[PDB]
Amino acid sequence: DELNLLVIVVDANPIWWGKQALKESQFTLSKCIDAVMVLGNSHLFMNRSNKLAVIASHIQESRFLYPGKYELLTSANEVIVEEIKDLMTKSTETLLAGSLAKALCYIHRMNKEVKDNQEMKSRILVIKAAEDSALQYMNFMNVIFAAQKQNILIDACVLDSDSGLLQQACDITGGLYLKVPQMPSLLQYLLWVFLPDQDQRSQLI
Amino acid sequence: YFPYDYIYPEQFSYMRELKRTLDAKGHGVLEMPSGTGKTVSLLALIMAYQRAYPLEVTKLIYCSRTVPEIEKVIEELRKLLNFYEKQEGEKLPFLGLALSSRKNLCIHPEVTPLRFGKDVDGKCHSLTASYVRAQYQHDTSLPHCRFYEEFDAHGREVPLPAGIYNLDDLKALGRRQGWCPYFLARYSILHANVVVYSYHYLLDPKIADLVSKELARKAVVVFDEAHNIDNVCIDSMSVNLTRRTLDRCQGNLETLQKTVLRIKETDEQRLRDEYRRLVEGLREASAARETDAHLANPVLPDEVLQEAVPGSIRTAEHFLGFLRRLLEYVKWRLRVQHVVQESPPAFLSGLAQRVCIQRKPLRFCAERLRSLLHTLEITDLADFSPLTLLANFATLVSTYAKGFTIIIEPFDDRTPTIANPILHFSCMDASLAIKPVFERFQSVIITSGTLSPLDIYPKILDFHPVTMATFTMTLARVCLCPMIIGRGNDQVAISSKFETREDIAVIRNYGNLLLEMSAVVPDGIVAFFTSYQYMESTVASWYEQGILENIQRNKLLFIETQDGAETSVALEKYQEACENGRGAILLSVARGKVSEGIDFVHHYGRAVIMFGVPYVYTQSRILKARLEYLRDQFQIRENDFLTFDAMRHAAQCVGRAIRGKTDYGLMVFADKRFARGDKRGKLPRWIQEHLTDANLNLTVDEGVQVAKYFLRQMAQPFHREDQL
Amino acid sequence: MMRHLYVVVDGSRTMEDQDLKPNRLTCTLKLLEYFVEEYFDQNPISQIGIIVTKSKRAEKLTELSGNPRKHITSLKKAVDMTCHGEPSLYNSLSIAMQTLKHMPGHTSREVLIIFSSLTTCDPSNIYDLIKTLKAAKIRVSVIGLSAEVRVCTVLARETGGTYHVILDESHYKELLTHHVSPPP
Ligand code: SF4
Repeated sequence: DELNLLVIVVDANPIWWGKQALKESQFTLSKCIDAVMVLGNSHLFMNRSNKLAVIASHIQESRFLYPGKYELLTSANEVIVEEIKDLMTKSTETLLAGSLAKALCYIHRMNKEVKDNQEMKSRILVIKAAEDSALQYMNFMNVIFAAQKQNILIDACVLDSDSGLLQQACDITGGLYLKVPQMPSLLQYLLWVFLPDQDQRSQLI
Repeated sequence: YFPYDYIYPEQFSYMRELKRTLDAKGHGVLEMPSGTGKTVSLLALIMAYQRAYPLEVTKLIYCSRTVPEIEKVIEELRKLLNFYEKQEGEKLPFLGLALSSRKNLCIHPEVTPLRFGKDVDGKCHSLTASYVRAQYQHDTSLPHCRFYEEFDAHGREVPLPAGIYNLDDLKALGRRQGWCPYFLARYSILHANVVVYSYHYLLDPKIADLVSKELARKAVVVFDEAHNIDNVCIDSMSVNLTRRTLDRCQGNLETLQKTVLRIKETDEQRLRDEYRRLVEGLREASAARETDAHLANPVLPDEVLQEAVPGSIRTAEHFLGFLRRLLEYVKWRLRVQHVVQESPPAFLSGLAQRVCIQRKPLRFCAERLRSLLHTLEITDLADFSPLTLLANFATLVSTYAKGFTIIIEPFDDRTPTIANPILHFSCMDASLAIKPVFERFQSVIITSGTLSPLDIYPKILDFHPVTMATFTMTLARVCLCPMIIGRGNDQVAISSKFETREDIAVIRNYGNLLLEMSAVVPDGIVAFFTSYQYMESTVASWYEQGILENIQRNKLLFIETQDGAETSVALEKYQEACENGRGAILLSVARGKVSEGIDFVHHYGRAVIMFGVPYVYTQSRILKARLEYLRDQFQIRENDFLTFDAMRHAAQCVGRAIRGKTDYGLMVFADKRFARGDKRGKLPRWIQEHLTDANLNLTVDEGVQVAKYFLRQMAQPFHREDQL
Repeated sequence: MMRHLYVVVDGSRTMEDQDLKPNRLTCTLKLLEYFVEEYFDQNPISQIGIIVTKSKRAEKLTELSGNPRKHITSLKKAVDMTCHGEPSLYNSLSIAMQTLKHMPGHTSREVLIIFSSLTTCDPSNIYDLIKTLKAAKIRVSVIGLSAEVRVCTVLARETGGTYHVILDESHYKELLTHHVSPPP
């Protein structure tokens, strides 16, 4: 009866999808959103008592998306499509910085709100497609420290090319760092992450 | 109008109080809530009346009761001078005269460091106006009292000195350009604004010290800390006499016999010539400082008469009248000192039946004594003083004794056998010494940090237009905590109602309280006791028995002793032990002089205990004569005045604890008898605002918990107060 | 703004007296365990050390360092202290002077005195240390416990630190929390 949360971060860089619009394998935007859909759907497929939340960090904002198994996931799907369309209709480090700030405060809110035995684990994942710049060193650092001081594991995945601050996030917090070349292979390895690295990081891998 | 910051407020109160005492030309009784700097407000508003003139003649003589407080008054009005001297811009001159006579006198090294005051001033005046008035010019004989002659020079001249001076300002000026305190005191009395000196100087009819010219149009005088008015007047006009003193007087009479015999013409022909000049015209033979060195007026509103020298023709027969007086007087003394008596007119009238002449040489013995040595001008004042005492006594007994009493008490006053015989001649009219001070002046102001029952003003008897208990709120949440300690648990006898020291379980509960008191309370504690002899008993049962060492486990005792030296030693140790790491409690006696002047401020000694009840011990017969003459006033008084003076001693002792608002004040009455006695004598504002919500029968340990709460909540905060 | 704090705890028989958790050293010790943990939670760039005032002495108990487990193990061992003898501020300030004369003075040097507000029993006049440490610029802030001692006030006013006395153990936490943040 581990009241387990999972929180996810998705990039929303139109420059990065313009990079990923001239490619040969050509996974789409909706392909990665379906990937994250499947991540969340898999973790809620794990048990009822697991909850979950996803953001897509907008250039100008950050709006979160969170949800009879099939219908729960379908409501999630519809919410996800709707705000993903909102992001595609309303559009670098600011995006994801302010999003992870929103994230921690939403973990605070979800922790403060619904606790019964006050039992919990607030695990979070992060997917960043492109680079994360050091124009806000203090903010990113501060957020990683607040994440450690809230006892929260931060896992991470990079798609295109490595950034410093994400690697340092991984190092300080205690969650793994990931980067796979082939992209649907990376999607199914995120599935391997959400299963093993979320539940039973113990004897796994 | 001098606020210098925003006030308690007190100037909001005393501004209106003083405007009421100055519109209506009247006496007035003020009351100080002890955290007030009464000194600041009084001196300020008085100076405000100095620099204005709705009345053109404007004075202030201001007193106090201790030689340090004189200096304290000085410095604080130096501060007052400074502030709106700067603010008002252009400076108009000033003078405040600290007129200290006795021990603050002489710059000659031969004279100065002999310890006492009176005798050494006799050496001074014997040198100045007895050796250098008789041998008026000599090398060796007239000694170098050179700056008296400098006074001669600048008393012919007119300087203008600067402002109000310290005591040591005038000694440093002694060195430089302001030389004698006495004679520059004279020249500066010729014109001064504010003159501050001791309360005992102004009301003393042993030697009535005329301060100023009694110019009765307008004159303003303020009595500071004015609690013990009755006892000052009484002890200033009572006269005590010992048979040892009488035998020194008999030796002195034989010495004067020798001096009369060895002088055959010259000073006696001087006396004959000058006495012919006095018969031809009534003249003051010594206009200079000799009458100040004389017993000036043992009877002040009574005349310097016309029928002077009534029963004497020459010296040695009047000397024989004094010989008859002493021999018949020691005869009187032995035959009365058989058994103690109380009589005002019986002794004087029976002596009028025994001694030949009645009521005129009795009325002139003082002046004729002093003048018949002034024509001799050889006898040293130290060798002569008990005869001065005697003639002063006979003058008093002559002209006064109808409200006075005679009481003659040759026995134990806590002592061994009849080897110390002695009498006392006191007033009981407090009026007969303060009535001068009322009738002379425009207005005096009796100031008190303590005078709560204003129904015992009529011991002074007089008339009094401004009489209100001063109310001043304390937004520094609670400046006090009275906490009266009667055991519920160990079944209190903390009052000494068995006897003074007939039991000691009393004292063992006291020591329980003291040890837990020193456990909690920091910074030394000021432990008022009952009597010297009860403190002797207490300390004996403490340092003998189980108690004392655990107190000595914590802190250090400064036990007073009956000198001024031990006062000095324990006081120096108290301040130097409380400004360091250690507590070191003082334990004293309430009527011992340590109360007056010391001012235990918040830096040290911030939790004042009364132990017992400060009543004067209730069986003595002087007090019975006192209460019978006041049963001739109000008839209920037989216990009422006892409770009155117990309370004025109590609050005078306890209410030193606080200097400001921002200040820490515990006051704890280890007593039983304080229910209605402290709903009388503690200040009515203090009983209403701070006292005994439910605290009357506090067990010590409850007292300790109240103390912990109080100390902890006075040590927790501070920023915000009555910004007024 | 790097700090070099020697916490000076007291071991008089004021640690037999209650108004706190069963002995005052228990509350004070437990909230010093919190203080170490939060002082490395906030200040890794600084260094601490326990000095226990005991039997008119002071005893250095843990060196000036940045290794928390030694400090907390020292606390664990100082749990069961009998607390013999009235204290002494003089020895604590002497130890602080000795070990802290040698550190570089481009940095703030406070010293936390957790004194039980018992009688300041010293063999030598601490007023002279209050003279010296002014010029030395070693700062000193003092938390008494259940009383205001005058000498600690003069200490905390010439040195330039902060003094406080405490009723609620919640309030004790309030003041340790205040001293966490680095004073200028
Ligand atoms: S007059 Fe002035 S100097 Fe001469 S004796 Fe008195 S004090 Fe000493």
